[PDB]
Amino acid sequence: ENMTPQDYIGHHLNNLQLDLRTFSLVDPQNPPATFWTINIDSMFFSVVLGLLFLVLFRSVAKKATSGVPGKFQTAIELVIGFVNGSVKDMYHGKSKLIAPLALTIFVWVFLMNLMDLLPIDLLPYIAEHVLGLPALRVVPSADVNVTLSMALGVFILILFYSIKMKGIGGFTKELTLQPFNHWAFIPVNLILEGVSLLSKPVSLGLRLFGNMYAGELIFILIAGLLPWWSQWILNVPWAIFHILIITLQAFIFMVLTIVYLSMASE
Amino acid sequence: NLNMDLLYMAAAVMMGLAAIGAAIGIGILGGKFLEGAARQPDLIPLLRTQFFIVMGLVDAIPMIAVGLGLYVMFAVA
Amino acid sequence: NLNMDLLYMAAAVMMGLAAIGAAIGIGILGGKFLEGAARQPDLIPLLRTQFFIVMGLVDAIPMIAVGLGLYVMFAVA
Amino acid sequence: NLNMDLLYMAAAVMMGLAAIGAAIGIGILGGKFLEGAARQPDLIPLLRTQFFIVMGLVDAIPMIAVGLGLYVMFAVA
Amino acid sequence: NLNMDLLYMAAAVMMGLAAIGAAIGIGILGGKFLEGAARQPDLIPLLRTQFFIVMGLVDAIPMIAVGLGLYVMFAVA
Amino acid sequence: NLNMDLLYMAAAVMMGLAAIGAAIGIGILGGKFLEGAARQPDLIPLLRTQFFIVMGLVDAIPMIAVGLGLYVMFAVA
Amino acid sequence: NLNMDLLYMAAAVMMGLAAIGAAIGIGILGGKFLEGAARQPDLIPLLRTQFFIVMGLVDAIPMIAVGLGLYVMFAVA
Amino acid sequence: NLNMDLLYMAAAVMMGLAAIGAAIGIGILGGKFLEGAARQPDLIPLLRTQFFIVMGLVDAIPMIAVGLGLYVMFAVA
Amino acid sequence: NLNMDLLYMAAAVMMGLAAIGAAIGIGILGGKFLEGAARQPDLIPLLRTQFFIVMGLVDAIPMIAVGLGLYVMFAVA
Amino acid sequence: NLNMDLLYMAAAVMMGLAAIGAAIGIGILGGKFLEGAARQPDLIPLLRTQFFIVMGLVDAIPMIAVGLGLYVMFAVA
Amino acid sequence: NLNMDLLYMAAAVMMGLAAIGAAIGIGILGGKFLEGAARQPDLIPLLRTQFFIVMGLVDAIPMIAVGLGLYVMFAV
Amino acid sequence: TYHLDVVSAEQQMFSGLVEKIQVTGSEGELGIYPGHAPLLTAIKPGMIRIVKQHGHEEFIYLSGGIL
Amino acid sequence: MNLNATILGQAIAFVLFVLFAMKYVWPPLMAAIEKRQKEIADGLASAERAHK
Amino acid sequence: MNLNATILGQAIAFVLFVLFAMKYVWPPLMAAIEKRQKEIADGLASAERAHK
Repeated sequence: ENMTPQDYIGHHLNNLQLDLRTFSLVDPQNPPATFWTINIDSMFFSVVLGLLFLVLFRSVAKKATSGVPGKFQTAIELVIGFVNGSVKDMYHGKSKLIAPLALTIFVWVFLMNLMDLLPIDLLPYIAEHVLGLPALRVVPSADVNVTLSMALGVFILILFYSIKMKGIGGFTKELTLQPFNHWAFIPVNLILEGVSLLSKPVSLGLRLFGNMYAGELIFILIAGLLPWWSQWILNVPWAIFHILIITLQAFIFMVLTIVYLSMASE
Repeated sequence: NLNMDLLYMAAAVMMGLAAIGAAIGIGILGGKFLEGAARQPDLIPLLRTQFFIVMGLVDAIPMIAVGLGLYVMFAVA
Repeated sequence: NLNMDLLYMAAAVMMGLAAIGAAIGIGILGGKFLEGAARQPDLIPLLRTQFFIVMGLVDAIPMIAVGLGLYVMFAVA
Repeated sequence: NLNMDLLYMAAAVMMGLAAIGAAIGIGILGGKFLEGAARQPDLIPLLRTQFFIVMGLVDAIPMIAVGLGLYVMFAVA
Repeated sequence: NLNMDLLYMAAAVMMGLAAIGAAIGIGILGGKFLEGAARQPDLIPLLRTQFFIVMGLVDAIPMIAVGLGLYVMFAVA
Repeated sequence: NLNMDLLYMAAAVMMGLAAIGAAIGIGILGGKFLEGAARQPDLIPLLRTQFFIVMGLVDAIPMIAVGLGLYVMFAVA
Repeated sequence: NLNMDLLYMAAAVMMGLAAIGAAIGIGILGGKFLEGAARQPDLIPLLRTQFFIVMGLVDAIPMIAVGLGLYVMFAVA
Repeated sequence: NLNMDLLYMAAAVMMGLAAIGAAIGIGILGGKFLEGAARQPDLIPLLRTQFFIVMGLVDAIPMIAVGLGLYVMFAVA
Repeated sequence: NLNMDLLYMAAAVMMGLAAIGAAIGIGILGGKFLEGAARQPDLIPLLRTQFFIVMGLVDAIPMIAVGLGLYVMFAVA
Repeated sequence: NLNMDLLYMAAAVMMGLAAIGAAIGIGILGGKFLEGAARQPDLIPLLRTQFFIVMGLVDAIPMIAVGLGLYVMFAVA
Repeated sequence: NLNMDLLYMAAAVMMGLAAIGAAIGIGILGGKFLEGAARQPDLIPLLRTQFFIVMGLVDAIPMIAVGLGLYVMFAV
Repeated sequence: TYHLDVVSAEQQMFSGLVEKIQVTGSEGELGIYPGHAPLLTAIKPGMIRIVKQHGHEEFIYLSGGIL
Repeated sequence: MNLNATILGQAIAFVLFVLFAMKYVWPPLMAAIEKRQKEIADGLASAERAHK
Repeated sequence: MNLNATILGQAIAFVLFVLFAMKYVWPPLMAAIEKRQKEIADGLASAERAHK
């Protein structure tokens, strides 16, 4: 294999895209010019994760005893409460809709992050050495594409609840007379409150994206740059460390979602 | 020549400053959290809930710049 | 070209700075909130309400600097 | 050419430093405000009145610099 | 001639440093002012008098810097 | 070409800033932790465990910038 | 000619640092002064006295700097 | 030539910022350790233990930095 | 020739940093001095005595540097 | 010659920054050692022996940088 | 030539940073000294003894820097 | 030297002139010399060290109190 | 790497899963828990009714 | 680089990382879940004896 790690490390950042116009596979050496080139790997893995989540929960929801729970039902109702209390202590409107959304967020993002624990080459190695495919990366949240999607969804949900609960008139009043309380400065408030508005999804996405992108990149670098035999003493620590990140980056997404919506309505 | 290295320096600036701000703000907040914990060793979970509540807003803006730094380092360079 | 490549340092600085100023300013404010919470743990969600209120004023300059920090890189460059 | 680029850098620096200044100043001020409130919640609104009163003086010199940063880019260009 | 842009940059950084200094100084002062309020609220007028007295001393040099920077940006430049 | 040394310099910048941030934030947090230990010498296990829970967060962005520094040093150059 | 540019830059940085120093220096002192006042009315005139006594020292080197800045920008230049 | 000169500037910024960070962080932690020691002249060795624990964390990034500085100044040199 | 430019610049820097040092050092010291006084004015003159006996030292390197700076700005021109 | 003049600047920063490090990093540390001393004069000997212990760690890395600062400044010239 | 003023800049750098370090480090320390004194106004001598015992330390690296600054500034 | 009173609600346990005392105060062991600035604090149970003028040491056991 | 069309597809999969959880997972399990909470808490009703 | 040897280096770490997960991350999960089954069993048994 004619690979300097000095560029194998680069190939690993490449995306197996489509073009809607061509409906074929965008080769790594030349990228096509269009908005219309799906990251096939992300949509394929993302949903392969989220459907696993939904299935593993529905299979229990179809049976859940009001008696002594199974050792496996136990964990699921455990985390059901772990989410439920976090909803209850912070959101104080009526809307049923918050809690399921937050549960999906927490578990799905947890899995997406969890993607990267596995050795970096293992699935690409399968996708090339056996299954004859050109290229493959297997962490959805190592892409802005998934994260800005989710974040903009939460932005639309802000636009949903902020009107639904305080009407367009109050919505605009906040957006025109906070923070200064004086009509004498409204146009400044109009700028401030709007870019504040968009900070929430922007930061929401980019937080997760950056943390997971870097957690991946360190794995890539460790794989390539080192003599393979010295790599354990520096791949063990980062793996250990990434547990906390994969967990908290999802938990914090959930928490801030709840807080932003609850601040919207209230 | 100018096409390349100046962007790497720009990303270095971006992400160095991001590191300073994130580490220091998070440190201050966590210090107050642990102090309060040592004063009320019962309330660990309530306190650390509120800790995670606000702590996201600390990283909110620095990770803007870290993301845009990865843009410039790989969306351009 | 230089007349375009040099702007990535402009945006790099402009928001790289506003990040740490914001993150630390937020961190401090979040700090005092926690110490209050630890000393009036029954009063938290009152303090948490004022926290968010004042916390908005912190971001005023940092965000518009992120605005201009964004406009430069994509519009000017 | 770059004659009209150093000006973009001069705008960036001025607005970034203004960001740091206003962010930290208001962070400190709001921290002391929150703790004062926590110790005397009966006084929250009076405290908030004095808080805005003082914040006014904080933001003035940072604000003048942001306006000049605007002017440099859009007025003098 | 290369003349004007260097003066623009110089004034930019000058009044940016002015912004930082004045903002943070007044932030510190206002924070101690506020906690002094929450300790003895009925003294608020006297504390306000003394706070304004001292604030007049702090903004002195910063506003001199403002003068020079705005001058060089509008009386030289 | 001289393109190399600017990259090495950018990586120096980035690692220096990252180390500043990491050391200072962790120092603040650890100092508060040691105070708590002095008070509650019997709780040092619970506190020592709680401490890491956030110590992992303070050194997030430092651990981003360290990796990018190494990438620019060895991979790019 | 090119001498003008750097003369203005030198005076600029000089006085920016002067502003930082003097503003922070008096801010800290004034904060402690107002804390004292809130503790202890009926001392206030003596506090103001000794405050001004030390105040006069903080401005010393800053006043040197703000003198020499004008010397550069208008005596020399 | 300068491929063989600016690398010393790179090593310089690396090790200088690493020094500042390590010194400040360990100073803060040691300050709180000495204060705890004064308050608890019996726990001196136990606090010393926890201190040597977290001190190792505070210096982790700085030592990466100085190792890289050595590499640069003697490998690429 | 060009020698004048860097020498005026060096003077500006070498006296600006000394200004910041002396300003903030004396401010920090004076904060404690005023606080000690306000706690018990009976001791004001004893504290003032020991205060000057300290303040002499904070001013050492600042004024040394101001000496070298004035020398430069005038003697070396 | 074009070569060695530049290296004095690199030395200036390593040996300059190291000063700010070992200076403040120790100033903070000693300050607590005094506080501890004022409370418990009868332990003033015991605390000192702890002060010298940790004080070695704080100025370890600065001693690295001044060490190299000589190797660059004088040896490699 | 281009050497001289550059080396005076290099000296000014070290002098400014030494001044920053010395002023801030000694302020941060003398403040605690004065508060200790105001705590126990009868042990001022013992505390002043220790205050110098450590002031001598904080000024080590800063004085090294000022020395090398003078050296460069005049020995070359 | 200064004047020290150790009194209980029931009875008085010490008086006279002293050079120093060392007292395990709530927020950390403490030691008082003459002139000490005004202070107030609880204290924990356990001994207290008195050295009477002319340096004659003696101990006392306290079950608590306020200094 | 860069802005794609993939964002819209992820938004569609996202809302699909949010509904598929909302209806057929969440109430189904919270009903279970709180029904168990009813039958557990109401056991006290004996010591509060027959006892009386 | 021997790419196969680097996939060796992956395996050492990843078998090493699993050996940390089994001894430090899994037992906190199987202990807390057992604590949960404990609480539910107890809160049912006692309440229904109160039903008796």
